[PDB]
Amino acid sequence: GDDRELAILATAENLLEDRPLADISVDDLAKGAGISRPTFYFYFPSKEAVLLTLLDRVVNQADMALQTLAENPADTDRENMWRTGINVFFETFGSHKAVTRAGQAARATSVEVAELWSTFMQKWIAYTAAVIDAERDRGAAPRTLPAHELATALNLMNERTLFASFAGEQPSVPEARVLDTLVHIWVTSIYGE
Amino acid sequence: GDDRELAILATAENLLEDRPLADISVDDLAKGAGISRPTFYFYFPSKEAVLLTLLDRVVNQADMALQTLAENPADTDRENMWRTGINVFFETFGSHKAVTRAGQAARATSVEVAELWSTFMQKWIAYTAAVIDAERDRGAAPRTLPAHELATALNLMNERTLFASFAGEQPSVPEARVLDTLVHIWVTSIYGE
Ligand SMILES: CC1CCN(C(=O)NC2CCCCC2)CC1
Ligand SMILES: CC1CCN(C(=O)NC2CCCCC2)CC1
Repeated sequence: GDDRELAILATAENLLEDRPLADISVDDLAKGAGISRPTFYFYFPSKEAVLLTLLDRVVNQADMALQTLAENPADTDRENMWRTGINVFFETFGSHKAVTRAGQAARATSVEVAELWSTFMQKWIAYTAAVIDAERDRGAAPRTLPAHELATALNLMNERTLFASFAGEQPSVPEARVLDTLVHIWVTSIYGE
Repeated sequence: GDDRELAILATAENLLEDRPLADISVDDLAKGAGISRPTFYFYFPSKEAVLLTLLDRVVNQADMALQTLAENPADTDRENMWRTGINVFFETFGSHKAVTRAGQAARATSVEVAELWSTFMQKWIAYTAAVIDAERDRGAAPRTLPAHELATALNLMNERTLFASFAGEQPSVPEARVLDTLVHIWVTSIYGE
């Protein structure tokens, strides 16, 4: 049923680990999923549409994990507060590196993928800015830059730096160092004057 | 002569302001440059090769401007030191937004463009790290993160945030606010404990 759907998705995520979407075929996806090519087309219009769904699931998984954290304060200092939050993104995207990688590239060619990234980025930035503002209101953070602008740059840093690290780009921060690196820059830029 | 070359380059940069490289033709470039299509192919193997050269020129212009700054210290505090430096990139790339935009997209499809970006990014990060280290050695900056790792994240932030701003992506820092935004995060993360 939608078991077939789940299978198409699992096959695509598995195949994306080995090669880019350009070198994966609908025949490849159908085969791996144990269905014919016409049956594939019943569930998805295109292999592009498969990636879109995989990216949607990863993005929503991150978002739901962040919502959980936001509802349950971990009983910490400001550094571990931000760390735990950044770590949601580090772990979620880091657990799905092939979807992350293919979904990042697809931004250039797919308006739907571009808009999905854009929608969630705006949400995560707004949440970052709300937290910074609450930190300023409680007297914990100084009123320096506009919170939303600061939040924008810090989120864009995270996007670029996490994904470079996961892809092993040259240059990149080693994956085992990237959390500490980002948390330092967040805590210093948010609390520093 | 290489006047024709310069003309091909000017035409391409002009046309990239209006549409992506995919919708610009060799006939478009030849026409604008006042030459035939075979004459074009004498000077460049492909329209992809034209972009590569345009990107090479912009990247080297930034690099040369940074070398000039590095040879002549501006007589300032630490904040204006970093600002003047970031401003080299803000002004150089900001003066060539269409090449910036097309060259960023071309990373995904062109190994030569990927390697060009990568070579200069490594140079600029190494220079950033050298400056941070000299700041630490003089007792002006605390020994926090590994300088090279800090330098990596800050450069990757700048890349992503400048180029989002220039493209007017949603989300992005307004172009008129991006310099102040980046300088704050650099100065706080470099000098802060
Ligand atoms: C796809 C991006 C989205 C933003 N990212 C990220 O680490 N920011 C978090 C930090 C903790 C509070 C919410 C936002 C990087 C990955
Ligand atoms: C293409 C990138 C390269 C790096 N960028 C940049 O602003 N960094 C500068 C800051 C001043 C010292 C040298 C490095 C962003 C644009």
